[PDB]
Amino acid sequence: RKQVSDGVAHIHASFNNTIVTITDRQGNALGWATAGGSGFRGSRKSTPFAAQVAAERCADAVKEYGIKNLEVMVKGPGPGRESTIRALNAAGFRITNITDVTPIPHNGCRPPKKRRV
Amino acid sequence: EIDYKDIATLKNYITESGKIVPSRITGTRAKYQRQLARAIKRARYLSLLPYTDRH
Amino acid sequence: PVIKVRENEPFDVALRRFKRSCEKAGVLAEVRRREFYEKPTTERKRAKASAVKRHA
Amino acid sequence: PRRRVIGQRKILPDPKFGSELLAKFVNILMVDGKKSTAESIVYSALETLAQRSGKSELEAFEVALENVRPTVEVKSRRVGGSTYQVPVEVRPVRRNALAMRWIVEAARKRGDKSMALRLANELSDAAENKGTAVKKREDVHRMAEANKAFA
RNA sequence: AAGGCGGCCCCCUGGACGAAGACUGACGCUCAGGUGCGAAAGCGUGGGGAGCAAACAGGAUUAGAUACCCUGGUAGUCCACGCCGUAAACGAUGUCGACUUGGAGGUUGUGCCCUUGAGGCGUGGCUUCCGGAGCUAACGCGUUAAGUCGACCGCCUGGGGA
Ligand SMILES: [Mg+2]
Ligand SMILES: [Mg+2]
Ligand SMILES: [Mg+2]
Ligand SMILES: [Mg+2]
Ligand SMILES: [Mg+2]
Ligand SMILES: [Mg+2]
Ligand SMILES: [Mg+2]
Ligand SMILES: [Mg+2]
Repeated sequence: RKQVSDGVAHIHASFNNTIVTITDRQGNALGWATAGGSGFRGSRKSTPFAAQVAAERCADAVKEYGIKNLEVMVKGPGPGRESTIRALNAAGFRITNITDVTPIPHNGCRPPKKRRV
Repeated sequence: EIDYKDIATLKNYITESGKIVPSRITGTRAKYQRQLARAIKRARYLSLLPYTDRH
Repeated sequence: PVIKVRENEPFDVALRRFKRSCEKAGVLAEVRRREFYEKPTTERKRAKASAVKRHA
Repeated sequence: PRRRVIGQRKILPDPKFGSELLAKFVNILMVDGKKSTAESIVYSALETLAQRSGKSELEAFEVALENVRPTVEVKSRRVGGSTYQVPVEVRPVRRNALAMRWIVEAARKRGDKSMALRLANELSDAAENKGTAVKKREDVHRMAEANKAFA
């Protein structure tokens, strides 16, 4: 519908899932896709392949705005950190910048207890 | 000799992300790494140096 | 880690440069460490154990 | 294969065209140690394939073989309790052995009147890349491109 | 001093160490009783409450599962003023003093020497690893002793009961 051309690839990579949100330069969401919503659950949801298809489903959902160049922003650990960026370049996008935006506290909140598994 | 005002020398002992570089990498003396860290923190507060590579 | 993709530089090299910038900054290591709570006694025990291992 | 590093047994060439690759093919089709009846099925299939595809008996085999020949395959590996499929590039020798094995297996799973007819119609399907044997290379491909991250 | 103490800035304040002389002139060491301090949890009154989390609730696992795992979550964890007086409060090693081969570091003073954008030679305080004699049941300890001696104190006398 509208025209943007220069976007931002916001990827939330957690241990359990990968949420891929394509936004403009100002921070307004254009389209999104997740590994869990792409037909993957539990064991398969937390895989770099499920994150690859999440980058692919997200690319199809935003190409009506017509994005040519996009800068990537990687948040968190787990799979789909690099497999999402790889699937975005192969989809037909020019990667401007790759930035790690993982939140790191300067020693703030007490984290939950260690899991005794 | 070390000062928070000398952001010229100070910028050599801080990383790309703004983090203070450990003495094991820079090869500085123990007494002066402490003097450095204080100056970097003094300069950070006075917005002469950043805290993070986001702003 | 802020990585800016250079002119006539392939995507494969830019990503490998980013992965090394994250490795240098200790992005994944600081997240692993902060995931769960660690008692002052435990972090003091780890620091002593690592100092003993740094003697070969 | 733990300590001992072995090579590969060099088999005698094809008695008809002197091809070592066809000798691997006759042996793959061969059952119950019946070589006489195994080459009889391979030659009758090649005679009916070349006639119904425009001669070149060796070349008509190669056209059907080029389509079933896989480039990459997955290798099962258990690192930390979890079974990861690592995509690995297959060697030129095994590339042909898998290609020949799937042709024989797909022809065996067919419903035609004879094995010579089953083999010929499987090689005809492979030459135009539209059969059970080419789909086995296709399924192997989709499995490799999926686990491309763990390469 | 032990408990313990970690962003940055100031104010109030305790101890340690070094260099050079001057001053007092045994004023010292140890300490039953006594006094003070003393992690966390807990208690009282009033605040505060983001995260975490006893109890408790729900979802799972399991033969059962009053657990481990998950979703929640109250006290509590935070502040003021009181209380409590205990810990594997550990170096499981009381304090003070004198004496007894060495090696490699770390940290903090200070005397000296050089044309120094560093090093060379000493001399104190603290600290880590290794090790000699000696010691030890062995493990180990080894000038920061568990070696060689002296002063004073605390304490032990088979296990369970306690
Ligand atoms: Mg006098
Ligand atoms: Mg209270
Ligand atoms: Mg819980
Ligand atoms: Mg209460
Ligand atoms: Mg006691
Ligand atoms: Mg000895
Ligand atoms: Mg020793
Ligand atoms: Mg008794």
